[PDB]
Amino acid sequence: EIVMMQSPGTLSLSPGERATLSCRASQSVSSSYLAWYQQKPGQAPRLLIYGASSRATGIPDRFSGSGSGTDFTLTISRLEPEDFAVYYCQQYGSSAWTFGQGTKV
Amino acid sequence: EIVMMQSPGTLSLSPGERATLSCRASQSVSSSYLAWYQQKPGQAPRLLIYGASSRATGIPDRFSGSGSGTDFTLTISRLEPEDFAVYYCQQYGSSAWTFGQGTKV
Amino acid sequence: VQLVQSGAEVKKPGASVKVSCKASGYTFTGYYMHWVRQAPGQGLEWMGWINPISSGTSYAQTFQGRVTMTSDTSITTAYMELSRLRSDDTAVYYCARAAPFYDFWSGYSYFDYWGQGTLVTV
Amino acid sequence: VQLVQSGAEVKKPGASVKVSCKASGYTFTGYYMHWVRQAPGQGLEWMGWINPISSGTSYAQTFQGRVTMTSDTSITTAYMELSRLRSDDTAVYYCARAAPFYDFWSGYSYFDYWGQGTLVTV
Amino acid sequence: CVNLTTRTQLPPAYTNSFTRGVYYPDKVFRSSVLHSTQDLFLPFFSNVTWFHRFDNPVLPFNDGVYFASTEKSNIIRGWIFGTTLDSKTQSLLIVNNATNVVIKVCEFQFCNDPFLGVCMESEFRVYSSANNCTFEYVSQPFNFKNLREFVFKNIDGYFKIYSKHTPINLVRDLPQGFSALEPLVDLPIGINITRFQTLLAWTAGAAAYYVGYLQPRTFLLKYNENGTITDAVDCALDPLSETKCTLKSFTVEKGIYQTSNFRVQPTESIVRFPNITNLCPFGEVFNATRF
Amino acid sequence: ASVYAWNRKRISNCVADYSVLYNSASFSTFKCYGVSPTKLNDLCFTNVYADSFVIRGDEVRQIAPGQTGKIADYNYKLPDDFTGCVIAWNSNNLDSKVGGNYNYRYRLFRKSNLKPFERDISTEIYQAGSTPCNGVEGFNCYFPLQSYGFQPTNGVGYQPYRVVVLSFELLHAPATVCGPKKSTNLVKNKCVNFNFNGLTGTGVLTESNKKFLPFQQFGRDIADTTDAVRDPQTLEILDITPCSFGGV
Amino acid sequence: DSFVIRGDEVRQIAPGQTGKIADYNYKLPDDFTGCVIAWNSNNLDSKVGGNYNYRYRLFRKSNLKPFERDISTEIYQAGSTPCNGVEGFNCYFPLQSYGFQPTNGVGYQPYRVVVLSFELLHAPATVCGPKKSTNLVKNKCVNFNFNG
Ligand SMILES: *[C@@H]1O[C@H](CO[C@@H]2O[C@@H](C)[C@@H](O)[C@@H](O)[C@@H]2O)[C@@H](O[C@@H]2O[C@H](CO)[C@@H](O[C@@H]3O[C@H](CO)[C@@H](O)[C@H](O)[C@@H]3O)[C@H](O)[C@H]2NC(C)=O)[C@H](O)[C@H]1NC(C)=O
Ligand SMILES: *[C@@H]1O[C@H](CO)[C@@H](O[C@@H]2O[C@H](CO)[C@@H](O)[C@H](O)[C@H]2NC(C)=O)[C@H](O)[C@H]1NC(C)=O
Ligand SMILES: *[C@@H]1O[C@H](CO)[C@@H](O[C@@H]2O[C@H](CO)[C@@H](O)[C@H](O)[C@H]2NC(C)=O)[C@H](O)[C@H]1NC(C)=O
Ligand SMILES: *[C@@H]1O[C@H](CO)[C@@H](O)[C@H](O)[C@H]1NC(C)=O
Ligand SMILES: *[C@@H]1O[C@H](CO)[C@@H](O)[C@H](O)[C@H]1NC(C)=O
Ligand SMILES: *[C@@H]1O[C@H](CO)[C@@H](O)[C@H](O)[C@H]1NC(C)=O
Ligand SMILES: *[C@@H]1O[C@H](CO)[C@@H](O)[C@H](O)[C@H]1NC(C)=O
Ligand SMILES: *[C@@H]1O[C@H](CO)[C@@H](O)[C@H](O)[C@H]1NC(C)=O
Repeated sequence: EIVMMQSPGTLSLSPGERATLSCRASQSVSSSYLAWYQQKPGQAPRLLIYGASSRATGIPDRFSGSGSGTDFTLTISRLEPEDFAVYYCQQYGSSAWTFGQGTKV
Repeated sequence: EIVMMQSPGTLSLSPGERATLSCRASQSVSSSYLAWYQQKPGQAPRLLIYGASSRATGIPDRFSGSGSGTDFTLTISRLEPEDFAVYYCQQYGSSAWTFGQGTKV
Repeated sequence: VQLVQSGAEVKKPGASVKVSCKASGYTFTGYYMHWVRQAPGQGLEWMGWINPISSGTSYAQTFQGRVTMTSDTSITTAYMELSRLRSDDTAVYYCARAAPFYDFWSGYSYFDYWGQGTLVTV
Repeated sequence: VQLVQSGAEVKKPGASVKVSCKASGYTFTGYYMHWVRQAPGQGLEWMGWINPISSGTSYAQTFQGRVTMTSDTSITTAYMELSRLRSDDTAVYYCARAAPFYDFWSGYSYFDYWGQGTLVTV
Repeated sequence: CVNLTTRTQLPPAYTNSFTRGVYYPDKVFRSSVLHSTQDLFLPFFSNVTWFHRFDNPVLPFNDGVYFASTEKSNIIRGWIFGTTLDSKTQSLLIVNNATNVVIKVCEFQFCNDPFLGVCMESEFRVYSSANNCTFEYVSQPFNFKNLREFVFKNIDGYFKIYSKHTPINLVRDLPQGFSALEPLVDLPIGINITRFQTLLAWTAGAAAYYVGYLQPRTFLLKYNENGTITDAVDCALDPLSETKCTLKSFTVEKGIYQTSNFRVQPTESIVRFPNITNLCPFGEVFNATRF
Repeated sequence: ASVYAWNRKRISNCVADYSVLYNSASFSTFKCYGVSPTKLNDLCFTNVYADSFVIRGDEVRQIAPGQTGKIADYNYKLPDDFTGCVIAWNSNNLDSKVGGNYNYRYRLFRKSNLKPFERDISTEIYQAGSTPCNGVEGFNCYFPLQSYGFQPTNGVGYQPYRVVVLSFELLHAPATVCGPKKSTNLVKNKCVNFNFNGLTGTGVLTESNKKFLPFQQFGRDIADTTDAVRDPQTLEILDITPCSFGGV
Repeated sequence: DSFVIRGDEVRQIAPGQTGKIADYNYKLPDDFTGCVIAWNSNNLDSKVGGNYNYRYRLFRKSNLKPFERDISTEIYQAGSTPCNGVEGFNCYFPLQSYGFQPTNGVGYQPYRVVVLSFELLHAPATVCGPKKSTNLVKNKCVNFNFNG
């Protein structure tokens, strides 16, 4: 199957700065099937980005996504204390949904 | 006028069991004009069954009714502590609404 | 849908009592308002009804000539006026909603919403 | 849209566990229910889905033959039954809402609502 | 159910329909007139399948069927109409028993060899399970001696039964001549009918039956003074019949008449489009992030 | 019934009082096609098909001739020459449940459109692409039926509406369903306006010498116009002649 | 012509329509010339408990001919039994109120409707649009407009 690899494994930064996380895939991925999720510690994951670049309903404009092929990125324009959570990339292909390993912020 | 007679006058049973109450009429009654009401102690009566067999909105599926002619019944599939109340049968005919004497559960 | 009635009243024999029933959550004029009496330890007795749209009434023969039922659409409230009280009239009085007689399904044969009872002691 | 799951369960190896997910705020049969497993310190793993309209299912190859997914439209609730438990299955189990495969836009590729996780210890 | 196996296996026989199969197409009285009607009729001089023994498999039912029986001792019992005949679909059962005719449109689980037995009637082995009844009707009953003709149509929610009873005197054939079948009953039953089977009433009796098929045809019907149909012209049988229909008469004078139009019909469908494979960017319009 | 598996109650051999249904207040939609609603009690039909189902409020407009969508093209298609009335009413107080009533279903997918009055109750997986599905739900392989999640808090367009359609069949056959009209005495040898089992006209009724067959209800002349009728109460054959006329 | 109706009934204010407002309250002729202007008036006509001043006729023995007002309150006889003025079984009160509430859905909010019927018969015209007149020119080919 496809291997989903995120980078960096751990991110370290200060509130107020910009962050960029990347998601790589073994095989080419249609932009329509890529999504990003935020999981705060002790809480269930919640959807942030779907369709590679579209924001989910209720999500602040600080979150944006981009990418194509095998290379996708998630960018946070400015971080608040609530943003220091684990971010996951997810993809659909074949008849299965594959998640990445997760990145800690 | 029509005499409305319920039976038994008092019912005694345990939680978790099934109950059947009956309502008899002096004269034949159309199924469309028969209804059942539940009155809990200290509370106003509330509608349970109308049109002989139709459940009122918001009523659990544990309550069911049946009957025709002069013989109607109300069945509770399983009783909960809230179900130990007074049940009434009501009928419309002529230009009047007649209630039964009530059965205690 | 809600039907909020006035508080309990205590009256002497021969007096008259008025019980208000305020309706909310539905078109008040679209339904008939009925009154039901429940003497302590006894069953329910139908007293009559009022059609708010035309202020038309009908009363049970037991109470015919003794009770007047009225309504005020402006404040969405129905009223009961029971005259010539006797000791046998101590009871809890409920207001109830029934569909009109025009209803294709027999919605007038049963009461789908009830207010909290008003205790009247005589 | 709310998804409310049952409380935590503790099971012995070889047993089976059932985790409910009650849905509200949307048409239950109009969406697929997916299950996602998260072992402590690990990422998310997809287990399968249930289509409430037809009780159709699909399972990940990792769990094929071990897990059964069911639903009850009457109470708007999905169920997970995981059999043949081993110590490696201790994890937080999430239920997730996704669009059906007939959505013109790829709404089936992502999960838009998640319930609170149920902790299962083996 | 009982499976009868002591039966000789011979191929189906065939015969000539002659001028049989004409029925009153409507419920309106007309007399001393020639009426042109477009309806489902048995074509003149058509090839009719002929069955005898205990010969009764399931046959196709297309636009409608023509059924005829030659009997001397009341062997015929009825018909089954349906799509699958095994309780999965709705079916129509028509049975003429010893005391009356019963029509039921219940869901029946039929036998794979249904029949009745008989002299007094005893065995009834037509079906097992029977529930989800939707329609019932009961009515008056119905060399060889008795010829019975029936027309069965399934149009616009009605199953139309037409029938005629006549004497016969042949040993091994269908009579030549003309008669019209009066309507017997119009059943308001919306059934998908594609197959049917004949019920017959161990030993074999003396009986034969014929099955033909209806086609869309125009017929010129001759009504006499009493409004009885006494003749007919099948307007596509031959060039003379077409001429008779065109002139609205059963008598044609000497001359030349223009009666129809010849046209060669196409046998193939030739479809040519540009050999392009790229798909139109409709998706890009519908799934754009900003409208 | 669900719209995909709608119920049909054939109505025959009875008196149909349509004033009760039309003058009722309980109905929101009452649209008639092919007949007017206020002339229904003066008509006779051979057969009435009472069709009944539950649909979504926005789909109430689809129960009409010449409509397109999901209920028309896939659940309850009406013919363009439909004669009948589409009576419909809001049933939120009967069909809604808090968590959603998922008993009412509709067909969402199908290979082709439903011909008029064609019921389809299958659950065969719909193939959206070029790849065979082989009975397995997945990509481009859908489940054809879907439920309406009827909730009391839904908007009006999403509340359940119960629909009863009444198809009036008019073919040249005996009429069995007639309105609540009173019959009058038969008058012969005079110019009258007559109505014989829905057949109306003006003429002079005389005793006929025509030999009608037991199944024939009326007759026609060489001109293919009505010239004789069988009385619906006594099986007498009457001749109809036009009332006297001529040039002046 | 001016009145208040329910939003779902706005479609009935047209030629060739059926229902309760068309067949019993405001019937328009099929050869109607005019404009049916309507607007949502929830901010003017709604009250919390319901504004019960706006009424409509629900019952009537026959349909209203075009532009026929009917302001009676005679009890409607639904059955075969005479009512004799008494409300009861098969005897209804013909008028009903709209319970206009600010929390109602759009189809149940009040709409104020103004209909404008333009009469065209061979008679002097008295209502004209805001057109400017020009000087009269004689003995030349011109395009003219004389009072419509
Ligand atoms: C926005 O939509 C376009 C086009 O949408 C396509 O056509 C519509 C009518 C619907 O049928 C859509 O479901 C359909 O996707 C999307 O572009 C197309 O996406 C598909 C899905 O991945 C691509 O198909 C794949 O192509 C690769 C080859 O690169 C194959 O290996 C795969 O097996 C599969 O066939 C298709 O090529 C692609 N076309 C183009 C021109 O890009 C687009 O992805 C979508 N975007 C978003 C954000 O929704
Ligand atoms: C009569 O013959 C038919 C076959 O022509 C029998 O039908 C089969 O019955 C067996 C049960 O023993 C099934 O396993 C087969 O699937 C059936 N085949 C078909 C095509 O239906 C039938 O059972 C026989 N009847 C009796 C009474 O023996
Ligand atoms: C012929 O068919 C009719 C119709 O089914 C049979 O009549 C029924 O017979 C059963 C059997 O006793 C009775 O229970 C029903 O009440 C009868 N119905 C009617 C309407 O008569 C009849 O018995 C059949 N005759 C034979 C000889 O089988
Ligand atoms: C009827 O068709 C069969 C099949 O081709 C043929 O063998 C038979 O001769 C035909 N009968 C007549 C009378 O043409
Ligand atoms: C009758 O038909 C229904 C299909 O709507 C089916 O559910 C039922 O099982 C049938 N009855 C019997 C006795 O099989
Ligand atoms: C009747 O059933 C057959 C299946 O054997 C089907 O192909 C056909 O379309 C059906 N016809 C109608 C009118 O439903
Ligand atoms: C018409 O019927 C009469 C008997 O009613 C009969 O004498 C006469 O021959 C018939 N006419 C024809 C053409 O058959
Ligand atoms: C009513 O009609 C039937 C039709 O068959 C007829 O037999 C019967 O005599 C009629 N009765 C009266 C009173 O007209």
